[PDB]
Amino acid sequence: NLSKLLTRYSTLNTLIKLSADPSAINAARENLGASAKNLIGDTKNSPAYQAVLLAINAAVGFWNVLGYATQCGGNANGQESTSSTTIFNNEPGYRSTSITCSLNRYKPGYYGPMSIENFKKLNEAYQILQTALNKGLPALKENNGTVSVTYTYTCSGEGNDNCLPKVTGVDNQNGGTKTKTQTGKTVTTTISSKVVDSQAKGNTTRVSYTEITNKLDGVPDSAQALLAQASTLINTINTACPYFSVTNKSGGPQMEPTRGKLCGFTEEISAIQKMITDAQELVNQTSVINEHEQSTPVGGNNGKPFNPFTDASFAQGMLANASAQAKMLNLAHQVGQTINPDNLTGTFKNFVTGFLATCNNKGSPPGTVTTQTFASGCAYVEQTITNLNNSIAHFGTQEQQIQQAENIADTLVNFGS
Amino acid sequence: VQLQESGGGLVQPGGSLRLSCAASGSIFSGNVMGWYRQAPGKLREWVAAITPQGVPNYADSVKGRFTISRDNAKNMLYLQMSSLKPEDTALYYCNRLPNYRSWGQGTQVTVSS
Ligand SMILES: CC(=O)N[C@H]1[C@H](O[C@H]2[C@@H](O)[C@@H](CO)O[C@@H](O[C@H]3[C@H](O)[C@@H](O)[C@H](O)O[C@@H]3CO)[C@@H]2O)O[C@H](CO)[C@@H](O[C@@H]2O[C@@H](C)[C@@H](O)[C@@H](O)[C@@H]2O)[C@@H]1O[C@@H]1O[C@H](CO)[C@H](O)[C@H](O)[C@H]1O[C@@H]1O[C@@H](C)[C@@H](O)[C@@H](O)[C@@H]1O
Repeated sequence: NLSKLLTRYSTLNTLIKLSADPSAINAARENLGASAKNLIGDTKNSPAYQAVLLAINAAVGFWNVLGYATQCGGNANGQESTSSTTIFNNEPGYRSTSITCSLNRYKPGYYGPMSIENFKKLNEAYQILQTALNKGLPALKENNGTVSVTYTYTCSGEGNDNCLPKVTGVDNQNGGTKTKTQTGKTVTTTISSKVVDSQAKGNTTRVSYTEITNKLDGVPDSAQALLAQASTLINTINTACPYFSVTNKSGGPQMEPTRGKLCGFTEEISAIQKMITDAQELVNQTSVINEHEQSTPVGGNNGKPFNPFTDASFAQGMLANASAQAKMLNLAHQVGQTINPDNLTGTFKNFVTGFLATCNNKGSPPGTVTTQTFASGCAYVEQTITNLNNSIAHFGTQEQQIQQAENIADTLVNFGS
Repeated sequence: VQLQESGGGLVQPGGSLRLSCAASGSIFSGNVMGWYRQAPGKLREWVAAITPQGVPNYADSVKGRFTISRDNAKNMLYLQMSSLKPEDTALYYCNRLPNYRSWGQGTQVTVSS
């Protein structure tokens, strides 16, 4: 009996009354439209935006911390080399804006040097993320933005084959170029190659080298695309699992262990992967919200008053929209709770408070690599956690409106069976 | 995973009340927390919120008159209500934002001459 039931749960009485009133239903639909714009159209104030930004910053920060300590070297087929120095520019090396891969004789692979092939995948992804962070991520609903990325690397030493036409695609080591494209959007890559002799005016360094430039045009900068690069970054590090060896300054923060393999940061890498996975799921809710627009007013038909049992076929759509928005908000929250140091403990807390959520540069803009980036995050992780919380706090009214609307729709989906 | 409000009662208009919430650590720690209320014939309404670092924000209906605060050492959340009007009459509830799906029992506030 329903009177018995509503005397105990008078909010349900109110809900049923709202569900039978086109004017309250339309008010709830309007709210969903305004909460959707807050989530997928805004930047500062969107918890979904702040969480996507946090997932990417954490991946990028992870490398800024440990990249300088990571061994890499060898030749082009993942094989050991005799005297190959391959240097990747705009990377957070030890007191340097390059990382130098010059470990010879050891076979690349697990608990050994990262292969140059793996460093190339990692570096390309790092360059795209840093360029994008520097320009600013767009709001989630923006899928056709692009960025231009340029990066360089050099090969020197007898027998170094990582800069060779055969590997690079190019025709001639000195002067050649190559254009190639790939994919739902076309990205065009322009590779060009140059040789600098040891005995050539302007060559500070002792030695002959080849310089490779890659210019990528039309790289997409949407959340999905960038989350895919972050995942490529973190998964290449974890799968390749190279040897690292750290330098601890006396005084500041101490890294244990001091030597080992990068996979060995199992808590850290798991967390980042989870953040990225949750942020992918979160961004996917955007197509659900887009598919089920709520801007069309609803009401009775051919003269009659609204009938909640027959006129409510829009409810399924309203329920899916509302639930997707709630899911975005919950996943955003979850992303923050994965990395927030207030709830971490031991090794992992120390890694975040001491290293990841720290910058040693002289707020320099996002995406900047200096000679002091190394052993620190420099990806705005503290600021981004704070802003995620600020935006959740500023989403109080909208969250209650999303719940009201989910409940109204759910009441109509039940009445409609 | 638990929430427990207290401090409500019947007061006169112009009056003042301090509400408390005892939350569990898993709810409270590192989370934005806030207060809500549910007035007669209406659905639950968001009232105030506060970040882990202590920055508060308020709904227009209470801004200037209520103050939200948190004690991070005891997982307590507080709401100081001043200049009460009959329209502040409601069951008040606390939660984290976004909300844990099981609410506490609430505390009744009635303002009336
Ligand atoms: C190992 C290397 O880089 N070889 C180059 C060679 O460099 C040597 C010369 O510059 C001589 C000049 O006297 O000096 C040597 O360094 C000296 C230094 O000057 C001294 O001051 C120091 O005390 O000692 C060192 C030596 O111990 C340099 O090693 O230069 C030639 C000319 O630039 C270069 O060949 C040209 O470019 C190549 C790609 C090709 O087009 C040739 O036809 C050109 O003549 C040598 O490159 C190698 O050349 C080979 C053919 O003979 C192969 O082509 C080989 O793959 C090339 O090496 C590759 O390309 C290099 C530019 C570099 O990136 C290597 O790491 C890479 O394997």
